[PDB]
Amino acid sequence: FVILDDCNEKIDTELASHIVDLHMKRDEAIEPPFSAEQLRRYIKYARTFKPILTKEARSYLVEKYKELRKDDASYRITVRQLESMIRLSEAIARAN
Amino acid sequence: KVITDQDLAKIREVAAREDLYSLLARSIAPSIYELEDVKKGILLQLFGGTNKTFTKGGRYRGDINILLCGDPSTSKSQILQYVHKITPRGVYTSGKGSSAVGLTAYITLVLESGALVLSDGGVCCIDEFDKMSDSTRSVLHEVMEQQTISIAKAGIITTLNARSSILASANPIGSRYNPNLPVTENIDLPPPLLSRFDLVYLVLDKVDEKNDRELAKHLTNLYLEDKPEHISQDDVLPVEFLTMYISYAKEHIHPIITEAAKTELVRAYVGMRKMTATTRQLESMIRLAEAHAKMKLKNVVELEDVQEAVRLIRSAIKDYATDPKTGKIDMNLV
Ligand SMILES: Nc1ncnc2c1ncn2[C@@H]1O[C@H](COP(=O)(O)OP(=O)(O)NP(=O)(O)O)[C@@H](O)[C@H]1O
Ligand SMILES: [Mg+2]
Repeated sequence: FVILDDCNEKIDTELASHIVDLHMKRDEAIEPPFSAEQLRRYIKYARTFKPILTKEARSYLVEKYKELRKDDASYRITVRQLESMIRLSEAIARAN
Repeated sequence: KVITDQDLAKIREVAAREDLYSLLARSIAPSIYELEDVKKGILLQLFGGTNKTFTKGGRYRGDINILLCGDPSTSKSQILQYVHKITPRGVYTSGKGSSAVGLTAYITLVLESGALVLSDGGVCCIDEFDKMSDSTRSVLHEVMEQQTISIAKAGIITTLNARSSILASANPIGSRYNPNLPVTENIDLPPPLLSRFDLVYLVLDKVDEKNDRELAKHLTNLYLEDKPEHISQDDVLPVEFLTMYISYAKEHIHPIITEAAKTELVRAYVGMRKMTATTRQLESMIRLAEAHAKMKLKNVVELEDVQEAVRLIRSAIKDYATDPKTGKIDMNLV
């Protein structure tokens, strides 16, 4: 992941407000979707799943990998990117 | 170690004076001639911001870091002496005198403390900052940003607290300020480290007969007596009472942001940003405004405090005299 400043008034005006709110109110600003002790229980539950790759997904993966190889034809895209993509898909299915 | 209602009466009465900000600033280092903005910035470092801790989302530093940069003979190191003696806890050190281990912590199986750890809650004065190597200076990134020291070596792995304020002194590349280079190239610190200072000062050895006669009369007056009674100004506070004021204000006063101050801070940041100002310029402005509020024994940050914080930042780095496009300074405007 590469992070860059990308200066823009419409973003700066909001980001400054967010930062000043954090210094103005301690706890109140964030309002997260879930409690931390709720989220950890969910993550513990999710890690019990061991999902399996569907037939259509196997057909689809090689097409997407061919697209990456043609984009590649910047770090050069190897077989390892397919293995990594499978790992990410396993994690996504587990999240759900 | 080396309260009464009368003390509180004196403190409250002094805090009501109109010339308070100038009185306090010119009284931290009485025998040093002018350099008022430098003295003001150092005073606000002494007071500090407010410390903040959340239930989640972390903790935010109250401490201010300052860098003094400019020509030789300008009396930078003399100012560091006063700060080193005023502060209750702190250390003075030199660039060629310091190793990475000595500055933080030492394996000896037992762990041992370095300068930034001994200086916790105080001010750490570093002189000849431009002489120490990139290897040694890289240690300061983590301690300045987080105020913690993480260690992972054979048989010991831990994290330590370092609520330490840095006051630094350096001379530019080429050893005298060169007006044919932009300011960032004269200062020559890398951007990840230069971004971590709240205030950066340029001080310049500009020739002027008006200035020179006053300076010469001031320094020669010290030799008219064996042990001088002479002092630069008629009204200054004794060191003991000044210490009492600063200590009490640090303990009892805790300012908060007002909505008006929030609006001005957002406006001012967008003004400096739209044109380079980073996100740290916002947080340092908040911290300076809080330090200004404590110094008046107020419980709230107001519009006046925000505007003083902005003004001092613009004044320190000679921005008004800076060419906005080329980054060089017109020496005629100084
Ligand atoms: N405004 C001033 N007020 C008082 N003394 C001054 C002033 N300007 C210069 N001096 C004197 O000039 C000398 C400055 O020495 P010093 O404090 O080392 O300056 P410096 O900024 O650290 N220069 P350098 O170490 O070469 O980078 C001391 O003797 C001071 O007393
Ligand atoms: Mg010196």
